[PDB]
Amino acid sequence: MREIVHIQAGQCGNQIGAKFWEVISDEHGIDPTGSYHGDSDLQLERINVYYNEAAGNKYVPRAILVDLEPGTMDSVRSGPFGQIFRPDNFVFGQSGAGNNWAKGHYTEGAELVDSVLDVVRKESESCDCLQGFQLTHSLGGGTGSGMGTLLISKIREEYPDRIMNTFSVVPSPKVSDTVVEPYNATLSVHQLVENTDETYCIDNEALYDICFRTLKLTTPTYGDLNHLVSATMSGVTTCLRFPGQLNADLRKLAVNMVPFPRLHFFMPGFAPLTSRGSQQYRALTVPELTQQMFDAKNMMAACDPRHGRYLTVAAVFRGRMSMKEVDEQMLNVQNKNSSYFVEWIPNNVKTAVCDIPPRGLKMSATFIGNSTAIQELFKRISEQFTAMFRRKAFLHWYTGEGMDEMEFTEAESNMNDLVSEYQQYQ
Amino acid sequence: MREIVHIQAGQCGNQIGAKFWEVISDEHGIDPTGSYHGDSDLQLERINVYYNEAAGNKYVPRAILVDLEPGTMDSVRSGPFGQIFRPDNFVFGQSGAGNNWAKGHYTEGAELVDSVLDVVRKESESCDCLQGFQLTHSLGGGTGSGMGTLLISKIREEYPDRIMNTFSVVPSPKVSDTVVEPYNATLSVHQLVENTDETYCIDNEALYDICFRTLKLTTPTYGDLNHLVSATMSGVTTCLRFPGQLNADLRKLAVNMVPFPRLHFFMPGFAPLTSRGSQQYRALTVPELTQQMFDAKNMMAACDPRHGRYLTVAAVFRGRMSMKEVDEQMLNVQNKNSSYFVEWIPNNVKTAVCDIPPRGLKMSATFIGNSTAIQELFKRISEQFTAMFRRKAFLHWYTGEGMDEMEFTEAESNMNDLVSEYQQYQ
Amino acid sequence: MRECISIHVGQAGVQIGNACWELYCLEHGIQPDGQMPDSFNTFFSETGAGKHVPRAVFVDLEPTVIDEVRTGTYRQLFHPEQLITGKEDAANNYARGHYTIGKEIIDLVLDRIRKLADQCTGLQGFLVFHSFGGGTGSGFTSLLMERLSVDYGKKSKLEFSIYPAPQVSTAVVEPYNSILTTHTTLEHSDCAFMVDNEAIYDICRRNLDIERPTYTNLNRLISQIVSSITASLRFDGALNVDLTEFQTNLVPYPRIHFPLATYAPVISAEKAYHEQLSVAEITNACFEPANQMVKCDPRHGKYMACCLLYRGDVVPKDVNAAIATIKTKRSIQFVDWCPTGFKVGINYQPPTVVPGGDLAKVQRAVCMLSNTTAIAEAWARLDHKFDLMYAKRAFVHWYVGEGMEEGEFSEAREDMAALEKDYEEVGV
Amino acid sequence: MRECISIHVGQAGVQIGNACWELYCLEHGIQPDGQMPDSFNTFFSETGAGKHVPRAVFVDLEPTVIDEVRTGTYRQLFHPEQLITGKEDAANNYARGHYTIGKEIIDLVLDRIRKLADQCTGLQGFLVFHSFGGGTGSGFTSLLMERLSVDYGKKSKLEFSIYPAPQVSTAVVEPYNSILTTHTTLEHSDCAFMVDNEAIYDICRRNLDIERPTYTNLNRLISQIVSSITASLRFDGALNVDLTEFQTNLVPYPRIHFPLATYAPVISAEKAYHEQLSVAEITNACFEPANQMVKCDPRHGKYMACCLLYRGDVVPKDVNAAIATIKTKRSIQFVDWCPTGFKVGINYQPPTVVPGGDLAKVQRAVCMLSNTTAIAEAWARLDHKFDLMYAKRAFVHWYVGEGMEEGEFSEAREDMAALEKDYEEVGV
Ligand SMILES: Nc1nc2c(ncn2[C@@H]2O[C@H](COP(=O)(O)OP(=O)(O)OP(=O)(O)O)[C@@H](O)[C@H]2O)c(=O)[nH]1
Ligand SMILES: Nc1nc2c(ncn2[C@@H]2O[C@H](COP(=O)(O)OP(=O)(O)OP(=O)(O)O)[C@@H](O)[C@H]2O)c(=O)[nH]1
Ligand SMILES: Nc1nc2c(ncn2[C@@H]2O[C@H](COP(=O)(O)OP(=O)(O)O)[C@@H](O)[C@H]2O)c(=O)[nH]1
Ligand SMILES: Nc1nc2c(ncn2[C@@H]2O[C@H](COP(=O)(O)OP(=O)(O)O)[C@@H](O)[C@H]2O)c(=O)[nH]1
Ligand SMILES: [Mg+2]
Ligand SMILES: [Mg+2]
Repeated sequence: MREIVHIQAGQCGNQIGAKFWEVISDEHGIDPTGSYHGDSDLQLERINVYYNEAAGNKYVPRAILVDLEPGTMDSVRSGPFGQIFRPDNFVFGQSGAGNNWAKGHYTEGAELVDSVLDVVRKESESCDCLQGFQLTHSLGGGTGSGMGTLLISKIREEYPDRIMNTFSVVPSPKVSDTVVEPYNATLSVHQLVENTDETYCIDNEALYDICFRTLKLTTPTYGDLNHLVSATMSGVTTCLRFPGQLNADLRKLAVNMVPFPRLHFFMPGFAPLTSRGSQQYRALTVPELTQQMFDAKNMMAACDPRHGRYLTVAAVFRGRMSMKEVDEQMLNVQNKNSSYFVEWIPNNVKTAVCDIPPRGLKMSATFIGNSTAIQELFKRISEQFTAMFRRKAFLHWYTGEGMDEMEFTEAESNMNDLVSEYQQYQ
Repeated sequence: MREIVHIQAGQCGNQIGAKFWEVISDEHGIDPTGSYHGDSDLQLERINVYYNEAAGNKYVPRAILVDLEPGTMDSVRSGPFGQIFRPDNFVFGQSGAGNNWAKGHYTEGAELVDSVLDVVRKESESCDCLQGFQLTHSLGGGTGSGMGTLLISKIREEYPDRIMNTFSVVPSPKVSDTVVEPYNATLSVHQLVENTDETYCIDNEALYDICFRTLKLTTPTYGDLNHLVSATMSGVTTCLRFPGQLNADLRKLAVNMVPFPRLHFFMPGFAPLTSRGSQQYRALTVPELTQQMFDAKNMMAACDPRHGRYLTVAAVFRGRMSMKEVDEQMLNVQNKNSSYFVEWIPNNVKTAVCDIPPRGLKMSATFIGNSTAIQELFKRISEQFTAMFRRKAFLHWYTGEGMDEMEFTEAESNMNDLVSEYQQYQ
Repeated sequence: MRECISIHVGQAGVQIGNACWELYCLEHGIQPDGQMPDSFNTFFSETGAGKHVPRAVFVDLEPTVIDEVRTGTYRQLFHPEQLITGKEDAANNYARGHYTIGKEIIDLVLDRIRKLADQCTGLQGFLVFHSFGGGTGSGFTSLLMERLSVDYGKKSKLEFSIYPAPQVSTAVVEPYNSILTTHTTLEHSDCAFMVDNEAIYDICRRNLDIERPTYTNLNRLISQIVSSITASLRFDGALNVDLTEFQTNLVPYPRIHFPLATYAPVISAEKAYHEQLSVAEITNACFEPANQMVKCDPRHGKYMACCLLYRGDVVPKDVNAAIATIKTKRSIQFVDWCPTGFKVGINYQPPTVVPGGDLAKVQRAVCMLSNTTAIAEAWARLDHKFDLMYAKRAFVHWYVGEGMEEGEFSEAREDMAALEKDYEEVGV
Repeated sequence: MRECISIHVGQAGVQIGNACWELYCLEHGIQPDGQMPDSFNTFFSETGAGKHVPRAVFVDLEPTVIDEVRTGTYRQLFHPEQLITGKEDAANNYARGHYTIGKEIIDLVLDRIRKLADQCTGLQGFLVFHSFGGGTGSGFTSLLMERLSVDYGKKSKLEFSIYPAPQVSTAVVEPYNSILTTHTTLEHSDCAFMVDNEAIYDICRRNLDIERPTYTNLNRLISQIVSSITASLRFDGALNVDLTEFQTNLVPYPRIHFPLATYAPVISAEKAYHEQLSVAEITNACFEPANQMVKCDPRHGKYMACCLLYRGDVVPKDVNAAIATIKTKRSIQFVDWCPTGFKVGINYQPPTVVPGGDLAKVQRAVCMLSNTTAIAEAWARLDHKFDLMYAKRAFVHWYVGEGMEEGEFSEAREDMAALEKDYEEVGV
C-alpha cells in the first residue's frame, strides 16, 4: 500500500546503500537473483514497500544509483547482490567531481541530474502511493554532497507533500578525510536545513569507536561500519514492512520528533551490540537494551548527549515484548536523567514496537535522539569554515566553477542561525 | 531479595578474591562455566545475593576486579574459575603503583578510578536492593591500599546508607614484606576509620601459625592461607544465602558488634581446624568448636586476646545443632573467662545459626571478636611510622607524587587517637 | 571507462617512463610483446586480439635515448608512431627547446596526442615526466604545456619533475633553465610533483644499504611512487582518489602548486624480516625529513595540505589513529588557516615488486603528497644562483643566439621573486 | 603488556648483554635465529611470523666488539639498526665519551630508543649496562642518561655497573672517570646496582672451584642476577615485584641510590650433590660477606633496605622464618630508622642454566639487593685515589684537550665529598 523510493549518491552513498539493500533482501528472504526463498508469509506481505515485482516471481529494488564516476557503479554491479538491481537504474557520469561541491551541484552534476530526475519520476509513477524518499550520501565529498543536494531540491519541487529522508555521513571531529570538507559539508547543510524533513547524522568516528569498544573488533572494515548504518535504516522502517502492537512509520516519527521545522538532525543509535565472547555473560532483556540505547558510547554521532538536552527521543523496538515493561523503563530513565531532557515537552519519549525481530536475534532496538548537543558538531564545522574563508583558501576551485562568494556567506549565516536556534531551546 | 557487590583491589585482593569466588561457586553448585549442577533447591533459592543470571541458565559473579597492573588479571582469567567472571568487570591499568600509596590514591589510581566507579554504579543499578559492598585488599601495598581506599570513599559518597565491609590483610609484627609498609598501612587506616562500617583484620603471620600448628601443614601455600580467609568470608554471609533457626545478616552483626562508630576492627576466627591424622581422635560436638573459637592460637590477627578485653563477640554456627547447647556454652565460656570481657556490656555474645553446613563437614563455626587488644597492632605500626618520619625516610617518594607532610601528620594523629580510645574502654 | 595519457619528455622523462611502463606491465601481467594470457584499460588500449598498447607518448629532440627503447626488450610494447625523435638535441638550452628546435616537432607530437585522445571515452588528463634542467625537459615541455592548455584547457595536467639539488648538479646553466621553465609553465600547470636525485641517493644508501645507487635504481624508486599515485585508477579500493581530486585538495592558491612526494617503507630484505611494518609505523616514517624525496627542511616550514595514499593490507581505523597521532605531534606543524589538512586514499593492492629490484616485498605501503612552505627555501637558493650568474651575464649570449631576449630573463626573475613573496605571505 | 628496554654501552656492557640475551633465549626457547617452535613479549617484540627480536640497543664508539655480535652465533637475533657503532673509541677518556666523540652518535641512538618505545604499550623503563671506568661506559652513558631524563623523565631508569675494585684495576685514569660519571649521572639515575670483578673472581675460585675464571664466566654469573631481577616480569609468581617497585623500596634519600647485588647458591655439581640447599640455608648465605659481589665490609656498615628475590621451589612460610632468623642475628645490623628493612619477591621458575656453564642446576635461588652504609668505605678509597692524582694534575691535560675544564674536576670532587658526608650522616 505504501512505497519508499531509495536514492544513492556518490561513493559513500553507493557503498552504504548496497549493504542496506543486502540487509533488506536477507530480511525479506530474497536472494541475489531476485527470487523469494523465504518461509514466513509476513516477509512477503509488505514486500512492495521496497521492491517492485518484475514477473517470473522476481523482485527488484526501487533503488536509483547515482555517481559522476562509473568505477563505484562497476564495483557495485560486480558485488554480491549487484545482480538484483535494475540495470537502467544505474545513472553514472564520466568525469567525477574531484571532492568539489560546485562540480556536484552546478557543473557535472547539473548535466546528469535531469536523467536521474526522469528515472525517479518513472519510479514514482509506477508506485501506487509513495510515502517518500530516502537518500544515502556523505556531506564531505562532491557527488553525494553537491549532486545529492541538488537531487533533493528537484525532488521536493515535484513532490512537496512527500517525506524527504537522508542518512548523511558527516565530517568527524578528530580526523578529516578531505581538506575542503568544511566547505562541502557547510553548503550541503545549507540546502538540507531548508529541503529535507529529517536527517540522520552518521559519524564514521563514532562507528569506529563502537566497533572497537563495544563490538571488540580488532580490525573493523568500512563494510562493518556500513552494516551498522544499514541496521539502523532497517530499524527505522520496520513498522511499514511488518505488523506490530504499536506502529510508527516515517511520518509519525517525524511529527513526534521535530517540534520546529529546522530542528531535524538526529543522532541515531542501535541496540544491542555485543562481542563474540561477551555474548554469554548478559541476559537479553529490555533493561539492558534501554541501557545500551541511553549511553554516549552507543551514539553514532560524535557528540556527547550529556553536553546538551534531548528535545525528543523515538525508540523503536523489535521482537515479542511486554509493552508495560517498555513503558515503565522509558518512564524510569526519564525520571533518572531529568536534567538531560527539555522541561517544556512533558513525555519526551515516543515508543513503537514491531513483532518481527531481525534475523539471528530475539530482540532489538533503534534509537533516534533529537539532542541540542548536535550544535557542537555544527559549531566545529562553522569555525573551521570561517577560518578558511578568512584567508580565501581553496576558493578559486569553487569560484572557477561559477560559484560566487555571496553563496558562501549565506551558507555561513544559515549555519550560525541554526546553532543559535539550538542554543535558544537549550 | 538482598544483593552483595564484591570488589577486589591489587594483587592480594585479587588472589584472595578468586579463592573466595571458587568457594562460593562450590557452595552454590556452580561450575567454572557458570552453569548450575547442584542438587539441593536451597543452593539456588538465594543465588542472586552473589550472582547475576546472564541467561541460558548461567550465573556470573557480581564482582569487580581492579589493579594498576594487568599481570594479576591475566593470572586470574587463566586460573580455574577465571572464565566465570564477566570480562567487562576486569578493570586494569598499565603502569602499577610500585608499593606506593600515593600512586594508588592520587596518581595512577586516580586516572583509573572513574571507570571502576562507573562499573560499580552499573552493577548497583541492575541489582534490586543492594545490602552493600565487600572489598578484599591489603593495606601494605600501593593498589589495594591507596586505590582501594579511594574506591571506598567514592562508593560511600554515592551510597552513604549501604554497608561497607573490608577484609584487609594487615602488616604482621615479626616480618615485613615491604619497607614502606607502615606508611601505606597508616594512611589506609586513616581513611578506613572514617569510611568503612567494619574491617576484618587478617594477618598472614597468624594464618601461617594456624597452618603449621593446627592444620599440621609442613609446606603451607599462599593459596592455602587464602582458603581460610575465603571460608571466614563465607561464614560471615551464610545467613543471607541459606535458611536458619536464628538469622543474622551483615547489618545485624554490625549493630551487635560495633558500640561506637570508630571501634570496628575485628579479629576473625574459624572453627574447626584439624589435621589429616588428628581427624579421628576428636568428636564433632559444639564444645570442641567453642574451645577452638575461644583460643589465641585460632585467631587470624597477630594479637593475643588475653592482653585485652572483648567488647563484643559474634558467633556464627553452621549445621544442624541444638540451640540450647549453644546458649549454655556461650554463657559458660563468659562465666569462666569473666576477666576477658568488658563488664559494662552484659551478655557480650551474639549468636546466629544457619542450617546448611559447608561441604564435606557436619558442623562449622565462625567467630568475630571486637577486642581492645587490637590496639597493640595499631601501636606497633604507629611507633614504626613515627620513627620513620623522625628521619623523613622515603618521604620524597610520596611528596614527589603530590602528597604533603601535613597529611602524614593527620594520619598519625588519627592513629594515636584510635589507640587512646581503645585504651579508654579497656 | 576513464583513461590517463602519459607523456615522457627528454632523457630523464624517457628513462622514467621505461621504468614505469615496465612496472605497469608487471602489475597487470602484460608481457613485453603487449600480450597477456579489466581496469588496466585506463593505461593500455587494446588492438585486434591479444595485444595491449600503452596510452603514452615519448618525445626527445635527439634519437639516442629513444633508439634504446626501439631496439630494447619492450620494442614491441610501444606503437612506433608514439616514439617521437628529432635529429639535434636542445643542448641544455631552454631556447632551443622552446623555440629553435622544439617548434619543428611540436605539431607532430600534438597530433599524436589528439589521436590518443580520440580513443578515450572519459579522459581524466595527462601525466608529464620531464626534468627542469635539460633544454628539452624545460624548453620543449613549457611549449607543450602551453599548447595543451589551448587545445584542451579544462582537463587536469600533472607534472613529475626532477628538481635540481642544492649541492649536487650536472649542468652549469641549470638555474637559468629552471627559472625560465618555472615562469613559462606556472599559469599552465595545475599541480607539479617535485623530486630530488640527491635525496633518493641518500635514501638508497641509508635505508636500502646500497653502496653505489645507479640512475636505474632511482627510476625504479620513482616508478613505485607513480604506481601509488595511479593505483586508485588502475585497481578497486576501499576509499579511493582519482587524478581530478589532487588539484582540488593540494593547491590552496593557483601559483602554489608544488606538492612533494614521499614513499614508505623503502627497505631491503635484510631489514624487512626484523620489523613489524604496521600502518602507524609507516605513516610516522613519512613525516621524518630523512625519508623524504626532496632535500629540504620541513621542520623549518609548515604543512598546508597533506595527501596520504595507502596500498595493500590496510584498514581505515588504524590509518585514522595514525593521522590523529601525527596531528598531536608538536614538531609536525600545519598552517593555522587549514584545520583539515589530510586527504586519505586506501587501495587494496599491495605494491608489486620488479624481479631483481632493490626493494623487498611488503604487505603495505604509503605515498604522501605534501605541500609545504619549506619549498620557499629551495626556491630561494635557486634564485640566488640565478642572480649571481646573471650579474655577470654568464652564458646569456647563447640564449640570445637562439632568439631569446634579455628582458625575458628579467621577467622570469621578477616572477620568481613574486612567487617567493607569495610563499612567505601564506606562511604568516 | 608491560615491556622493558635494555641498553648495552661500551665493551663491558655489550659483553654482558651477549650473555644476558643468550640466557633469555635459553629460558624462553628462542633459537639464535629469533625463531621458537607468552610473557617473553616483555623482552622480545614479534615480527611477521615466527621471529622474535630483543627490545635492546647495543652501543659502542668503536666497531670491534659489536662486529663480533654481527658476525657471531646470534647475528640473526638482533635487528641491524639496534647495533650502533662509531669509528673511533673514547680511549678511556670521559670527555671523549661525553663530548668530542659521543655527541656524534647520541642523537642516532636516541632516535632508535624512541622507535623502540613506539612499539611499547606499557613501557616499565630502561636497564642500562655499562662500566664506570671506560670512556664510553662513563662519558657516553652520562650523556645518554641526561638525555633520557629530558625526553622521558617519569619512567624508571636502572643501572648495572662494574664498580672498580680496590686493589685490582685495569685503567690508570679509572678513578677520574668514576668520580666524573658519578657526579654527572647522580641526579639522573633512580637506582644503580653495583658489582665488582674482584669479588666475582674470588667467588668463582672459592665457591665454584674454578682455578682460572675468564670474563665470560663473570658475564654468565652477572646474567643470572639480571634474570633473577627480571623474572618477576618474564614469568608469573606467588608474590612478585616489578621494576617500578625497587626504586621505592631501596632508595631512602634521592642521592643514596646504590644498592648491591648478591646471588645464592653459586656452586658446582661436585658440591651440589652433597648438600640440602634449603631456603634458610641459601638466605643465610647471602648475609655472609664472602659470597657478596662487591669487595667491601658489611660487618663494618649497617643495612638500610634489603630486597630478596627468590626463584623456584620456594614456599612463603620458610622464607619468612629465614628473614626472622636473620633479624634475630646481632652480627647483621640494620639502621635504627628502618624497622621494616625487607622487601620480598617469590617466583615459581627455577634458574635455567646455560649448557656448558659453570653452575649446577638447582631447585631454588635468591638474588639479594642490599643498601648499606659500607658503600661509603668504597667511595672513600676512590676519593683518596682521585685526590692523589689531581694533587699532581696527572693526566689532567688530556681531559682539557677534549674540552673539559679543570673546574669541572673540582665540582666533581665537591659533589663526592657531599655524598660521603650524606652517607656518614644517615648512619648515625
Ligand atoms: N632521476 C633521474 N634523473 C635524470 C635521469 N637522466 C637525467 N636526469 C637528470 O636530468 C637533468 C639533466 O637533464 P636531461 O633530461 O638529461 O636533459 P634533456 O631533457 O635530455 O635536455 P637536453 O639533452 O638538453 O635536450 C639532470 O638533473 C640529471 O640529473 C634519470 O634517468 N633519472
Ligand atoms: N665484568 C666484566 N667487566 C668488564 C668486561 N670488559 C671490560 N670490563 C671492565 O670494564 C672496565 C674497562 O671498561 P671498558 O668497558 O673496556 O671500556 P669502554 O666502555 O669500551 O670504554 P672505552 O674503550 O674507553 O671507550 C674495566 O674495569 C674492566 O675490568 C666484561 O666482559 N665483563
Ligand atoms: N561509512 C562510510 N563512509 C565512507 C565510505 N566511503 C567513503 N566514506 C566517507 O565519505 C567521505 C568521502 O566522500 P566520498 O563519498 O568518497 O566523495 P564523493 O564520491 O565525491 O561523494 C569521507 O568522509 C569518508 O570517510 C564507506 O564505505 N562507508
Ligand atoms: N593472604 C595473602 N596475602 C598476600 C598475597 N599476596 C600478597 N600478599 C600480601 O600483600 C602484601 C603485599 O601487597 P600487594 O597486594 O602485593 O601490593 P599491591 O599490589 O601494591 O597492593 C604483603 O603483606 C603480602 O604478604 C596472597 O596471595 N595472600
Ligand atoms: Mg637529452
Ligand atoms: Mg671500548
